[PDB]
Amino acid sequence: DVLMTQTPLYLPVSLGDQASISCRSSQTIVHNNGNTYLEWYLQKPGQSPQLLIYKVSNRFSGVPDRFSGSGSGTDFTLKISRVEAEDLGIYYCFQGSHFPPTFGGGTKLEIKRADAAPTVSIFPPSSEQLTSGGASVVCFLNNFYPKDINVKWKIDGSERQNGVLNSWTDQDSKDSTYSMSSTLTLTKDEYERHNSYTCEATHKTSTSPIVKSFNR
Amino acid sequence: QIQLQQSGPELKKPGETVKISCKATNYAFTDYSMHWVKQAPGGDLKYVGWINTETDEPTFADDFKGRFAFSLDTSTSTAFLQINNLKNEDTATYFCVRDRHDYGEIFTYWGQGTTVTVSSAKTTPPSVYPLAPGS
Amino acid sequence: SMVTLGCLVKGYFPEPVTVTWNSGSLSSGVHTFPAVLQSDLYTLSSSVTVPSSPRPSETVTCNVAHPASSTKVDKKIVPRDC
Repeated sequence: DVLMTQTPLYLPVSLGDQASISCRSSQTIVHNNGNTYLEWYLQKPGQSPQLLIYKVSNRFSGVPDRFSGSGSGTDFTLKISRVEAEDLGIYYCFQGSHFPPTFGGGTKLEIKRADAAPTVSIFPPSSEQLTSGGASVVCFLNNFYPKDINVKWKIDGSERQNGVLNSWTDQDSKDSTYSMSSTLTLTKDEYERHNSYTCEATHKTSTSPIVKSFNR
Repeated sequence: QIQLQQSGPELKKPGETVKISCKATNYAFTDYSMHWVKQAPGGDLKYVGWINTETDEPTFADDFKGRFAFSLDTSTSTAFLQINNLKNEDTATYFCVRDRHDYGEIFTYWGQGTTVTVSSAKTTPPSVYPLAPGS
Repeated sequence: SMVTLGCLVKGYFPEPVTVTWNSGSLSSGVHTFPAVLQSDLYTLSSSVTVPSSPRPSETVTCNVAHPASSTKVDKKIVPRDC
């Protein structure tokens, strides 16, 4: 079982920039035939894997000159030279030398931009959900960049570790940013027992986390 | 012009059984064994196995060695992937692929994918709540 | 001054659910987030930061469509005040 390992997990660049994504093999991948079967696939959003390179360097029928496969043994590197607006997606190495054929980790090829802070907003539960009994306090941390960011909930000064389900936007299309929601869900009775609810956004664009809250 | 048109989505429930198709176009369907790959939501690109289109002899990767089944109809040129005792973990997107008579593997032509979804839930409509500013 | 309203679409199955805002007239600063599983049902949300001035003025409704239930439901946002 050859564990395919790729680097980096995420690779952001500008348009027209060169990218060099790399794959690593736990075991060599020269099949008996006398050839290494390193394969590079490109999966776009909600699509299937487009073979790009084969047998290490053989770019498939139609994939551009831009896409080049390198390598020998366990180490291989695919490399674009003028990133066009359609190369973005999750790149994947593969291998058909052994059994079972393993699929690399996936290197997400994205856009790079000016780091920007989030626009935190905090909303208490609504009246109706509140009758229903549940209580969901939501926090949008929209439009920040880079994607790394961490929101902490704090009920009555105290940090609330559980009850939160998060959900991430992909690179915003209009501007290459990212956005995200963090929802804490107690029951009417839990929510009821408290006063203050804070949602601290901590983005690398600052030292002191961005804070918002509300009482009842 | 070789195409590998698959089946539409399937909202199954834990335990139920499901069979999935993969119609093969423009090539000798019995001269290239079909392959099935699994892709768990958000990534996880795993390999299910293959079935020899000639003998029908299936080959499963250690882990899909339990409830998965491979079968085919030659008088249509359609492969099938079935799953039994259906678990939650099974939800994901399954693709059928094939090579180009290279002995070592090169999954060249893939299926568009057919998602299989597992959930106890029976079609239930969303409750809507307005997020008016509170602060 | 910008006003971010939101819309909590919760407890639906299966997918998907089209969240629109102002019958599709707010195509600016609107994010419908990816659904998850609170357990066995899907939960999702959506945001729209509109200008401060017009929101309170009027016309700010959340539009969620859920094809399976053949259900269309939309809710206008109200201040709640106190």
